[PDB]
Amino acid sequence: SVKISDDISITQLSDKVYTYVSLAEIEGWGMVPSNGMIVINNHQAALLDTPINDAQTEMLVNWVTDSLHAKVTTFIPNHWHGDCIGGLGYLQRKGVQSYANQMTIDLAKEKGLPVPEHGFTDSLTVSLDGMPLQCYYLGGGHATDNIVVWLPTENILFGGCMLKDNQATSIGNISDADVTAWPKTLDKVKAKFPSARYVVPGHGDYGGTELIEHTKQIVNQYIESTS
Ligand SMILES: CO[C@@H]1O[C@@H](C)Cc2oc3cc(O)c(O)c(C(=O)O)c3c(=O)c21
Ligand code: NA
Ligand SMILES: [Zn+2]
Ligand SMILES: [Zn+2]
Repeated sequence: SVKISDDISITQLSDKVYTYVSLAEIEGWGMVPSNGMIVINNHQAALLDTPINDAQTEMLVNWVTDSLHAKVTTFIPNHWHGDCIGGLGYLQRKGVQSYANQMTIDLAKEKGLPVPEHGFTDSLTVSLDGMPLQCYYLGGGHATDNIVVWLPTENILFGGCMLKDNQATSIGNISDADVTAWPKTLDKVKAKFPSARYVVPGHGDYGGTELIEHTKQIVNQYIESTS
């Protein structure tokens, strides 16, 4: 897992898909690592999630063009939080097409954060010059608006923060969470992607379909331990 900046790390999953980790500070959670994917095809790139701010995003945007040689033309945020659209204003200054759950659009609009330009309400298949990018909203989880991005041709699933990493014992940040739904939503994820080769969570190490089960448990536990 190479470093490309003092705060930005990259790992390669396939010839077309990459995952990055950007280290940032958050009042109340300290030094914390946020993930996002980068998908390439015929010199064009789609960016899923952006570091929490415009600076880290820009660095990341140039590394892509400089190292992978690709114009970043597409953006899809997991949900309305800082570690998903934190640098969208930058992307906008540079004419990037934005796509998102319609509820993510409404939430950013009323809190005066940059707004993506096209919402979907159930699913959106976005084409990066040929290669499909399937976005689905299967119910609330970590956040009411959270989606997952599926890659039919790489069997790679970007789960976002509704999925926790294998070493996580804590449910963590449930301030906008929809705990009532979270458990029904995870089942829908496992049922829809039995064959996923790679699964990337919003924070932490990636892996296989077992992060879905690991998370279903951390949550069920929380529903009981507090009930
Ligand atoms: C629990 O997992 C992670 O490990 C601990 C040590 C620190 C941490 O901080 C977070 C802070 C957030 O702003 C946030 O939105 C989440 C969140 O996704 O819930 C996380 C998160 O993931 C984790
Ligand atoms: Na990110
Ligand atoms: Zn979040
Ligand atoms: Zn998160």
